[PDB]
Amino acid sequence: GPVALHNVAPGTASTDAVNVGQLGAVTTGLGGGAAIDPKTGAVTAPSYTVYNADGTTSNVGNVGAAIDAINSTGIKYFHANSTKPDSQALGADSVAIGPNAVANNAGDVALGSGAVTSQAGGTLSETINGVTYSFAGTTPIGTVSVGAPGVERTITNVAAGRIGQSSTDAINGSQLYGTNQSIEALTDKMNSLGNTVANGSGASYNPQTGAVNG
Amino acid sequence: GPVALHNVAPGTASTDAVNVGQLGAVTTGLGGGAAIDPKTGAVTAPSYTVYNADGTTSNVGNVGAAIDAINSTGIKYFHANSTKPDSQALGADSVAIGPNAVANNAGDVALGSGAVTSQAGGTLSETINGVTYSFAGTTPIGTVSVGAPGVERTITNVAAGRIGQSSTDAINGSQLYGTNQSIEALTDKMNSLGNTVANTLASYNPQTGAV
Amino acid sequence: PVALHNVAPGTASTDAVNVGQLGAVTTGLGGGAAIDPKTGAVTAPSYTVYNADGTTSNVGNVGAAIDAINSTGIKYFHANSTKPDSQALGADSVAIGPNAVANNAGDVALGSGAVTSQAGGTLSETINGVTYSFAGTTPIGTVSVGAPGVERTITNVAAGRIGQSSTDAINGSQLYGTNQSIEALTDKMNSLGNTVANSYNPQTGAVN
Ligand SMILES: [Mg+2]
Ligand SMILES: [Mg+2]
Ligand SMILES: [Mg+2]
Ligand SMILES: [Mg+2]
Ligand SMILES: [Mg+2]
Ligand SMILES: [Mg+2]
Ligand SMILES: [Mg+2]
Repeated sequence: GPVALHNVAPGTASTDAVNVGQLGAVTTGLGGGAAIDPKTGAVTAPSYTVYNADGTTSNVGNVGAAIDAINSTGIKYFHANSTKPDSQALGADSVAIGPNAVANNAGDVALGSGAVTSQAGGTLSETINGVTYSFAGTTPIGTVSVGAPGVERTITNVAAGRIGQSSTDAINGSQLYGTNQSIEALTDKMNSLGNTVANGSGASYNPQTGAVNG
Repeated sequence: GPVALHNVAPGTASTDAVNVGQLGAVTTGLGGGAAIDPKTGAVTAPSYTVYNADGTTSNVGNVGAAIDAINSTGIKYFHANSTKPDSQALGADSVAIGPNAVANNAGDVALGSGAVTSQAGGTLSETINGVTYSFAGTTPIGTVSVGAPGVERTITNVAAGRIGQSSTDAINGSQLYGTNQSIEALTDKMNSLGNTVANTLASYNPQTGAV
Repeated sequence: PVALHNVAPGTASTDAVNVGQLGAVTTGLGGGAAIDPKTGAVTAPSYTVYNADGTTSNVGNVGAAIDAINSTGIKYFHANSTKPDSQALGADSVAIGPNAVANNAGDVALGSGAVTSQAGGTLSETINGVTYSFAGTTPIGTVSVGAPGVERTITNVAAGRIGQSSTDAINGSQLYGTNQSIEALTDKMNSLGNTVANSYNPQTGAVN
């Protein structure tokens, strides 16, 4: 049967033999517990822990498998559950996250499956009853898209934002609701004004049009 | 004591000796500067650069350590600073980011520590003074959650969005502020109406609108 | 020039190594790394990494793969940049994209140059002397999508629930309907003013 060769110095020339001290240094480079057994000379495979998308982990026995898992199931704290095509971060300094996500322009962020960006443009103001109200944050560096036309996403668990001239905070539904209520509250007062003014001689007020008939 | 064995051809059978040439090719496979010293035979470890979450990097000397860093401190441009449990992307094609984040449904996104999604639902319109105003983006494919009930997040540094019937842009507080101002300005105008109307007749009540 | 046969696996550090032992190391590399059973030639590993432009590349060593991961990214998570790293400085914070900084516990910074500051709550608004209370008034952190002077729009946002307890984001079509309702009411008030005047000043509301 085969016999071990003893008393072999480290090889230097390319046609020199290699000893266990040399191979062991390379197995140490793999890490993950890879090692040479001192009794049998058997080589233990490395064991690398990778993180699945369902709250579990797996161990794999070679580097390629670990890289392939990183490029499919993700890394700890950053998971996409998909087999669909890769995201594309095409714009300079853009970020694209999730299957089929596409960040097209500089500084853009695409967040979510099938989220796609278009070039951001600023909105300076709104005009209501001929009065123009100016906005904060009117020269966007780019956009964060959370979807695409017909496949938009809601954004949920958003804390109420500041309301004021300089606010660049997002606004939630409880905030628009208060505003809506105030409009109807004002309307009730207007209908009062209309009716009390009507009171006369057959005179009337029509809330449908606001017109007093007298 | 030990002597080097020379003039060894590449091994082919499992019980053949290997030479330095063969070991060096495997060593090249590690990369990161791993090598065999052509004079002493000493093996240089690989050195891999990994990215911490604090603006610094570290170097590690084996592949396992690099994978563990990737799965703890993260990768360049994608960092979570945590030791709490992993995120979970449970929905098909979902994305979950940060400790304890959970994306529960198809196409959902969970963004942030403890961010949890619930199934998305559409909102078609609002009714004000008996008139119905229809919305854009009424059929959501999923939701982006940035928190959970009682542990919500503000969203900050949001540029003003388009305001129009087809707009699916988010709005910021300066935009709602303008609208709120228009309501009070309209109210000043109405108060003037009530008062000037009273004068032609008498008193006007701003509390109820009555003349 | 000549091969040594019938070598058993080495155990002590000064023992010779055989192909079976070296083969286990190539096997640990994966990616097709191998020793040719005919010639003894070593095949490099081949690892697929994912670029930021919808392409992939193959690299021939583990260092090159780690460097790709730390530059062009991983499948489904790409930043296209050569700028400095993001920094997640707060406990349990997340920072994504070049120069992004999450400064506080539980913060998220999302995008190139996105920076957070400590979140604060907003409780209510007061309109015509009436105070309206809000939902989600005690935030545990913020998601910043930019910084002062370099804000980001947020786009393709589905319409949010409108109601007292709603913590959904609102889109522009929703504020638009509300603005329309204001001008509709104003039309009615202008009719009120004109008909009562039968001058009516629509700019001030005054009837003379
Ligand atoms: Mg896990
Ligand atoms: Mg490196
Ligand atoms: Mg960092
Ligand atoms: Mg760094
Ligand atoms: Mg907010
Ligand atoms: Mg659009
Ligand atoms: Mg990759």
